[PDB]
Amino acid sequence: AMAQQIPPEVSSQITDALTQGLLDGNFLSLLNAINLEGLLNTILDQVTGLLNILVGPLLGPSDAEIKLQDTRLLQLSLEFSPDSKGIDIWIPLELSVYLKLLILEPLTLYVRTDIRVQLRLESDEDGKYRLAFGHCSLLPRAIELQSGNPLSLPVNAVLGTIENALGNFITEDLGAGLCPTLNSLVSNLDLQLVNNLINLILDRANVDLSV
Repeated sequence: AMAQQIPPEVSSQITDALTQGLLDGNFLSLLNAINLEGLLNTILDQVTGLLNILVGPLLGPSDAEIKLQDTRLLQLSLEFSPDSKGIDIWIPLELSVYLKLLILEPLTLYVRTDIRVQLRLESDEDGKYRLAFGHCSLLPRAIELQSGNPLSLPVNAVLGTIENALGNFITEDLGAGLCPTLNSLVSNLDLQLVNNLINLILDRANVDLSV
């Protein structure tokens, strides 16, 4: 957002309400319930045929499990969509994922993703303007290693793979389990907030557009 930015006042109440929906609802609970098998399975798929299984004498049993550890949510934000006639709602999350290997040291990963859903501008039955939920992509901004020694075999296969997998799981998996919830909260918040975004977009369009 280099052309125009959102007023902290208006953004503060949409983030309030949007986060409130996260709080009041069960946003983090979705994650906790999210099919983590995909990650686990993905990570196992990648880590095998990569390091110790690919170039490693005496292959071991590829047993493992995956767990969510520390799921939390930060303070939301909004931006104007890149001329797409809408606004980007950024829901930032801070999750921590724990993978459990049989005999290998279990590592913990930290992921900080900033969801980006777009509320477009459209006109409803009364010819009035409303917020049109058009886009809901989760954007994995951060994936940091919580535990794991780099002073060993090439990141123990548990780095690039983790980010590969997590960067997928946010967008693919989380944007699957969390998308309906977001399209609920944004569609359940304040009408004033709705209009505040609308009037904003119309303003950033051209004050009101065709006055």
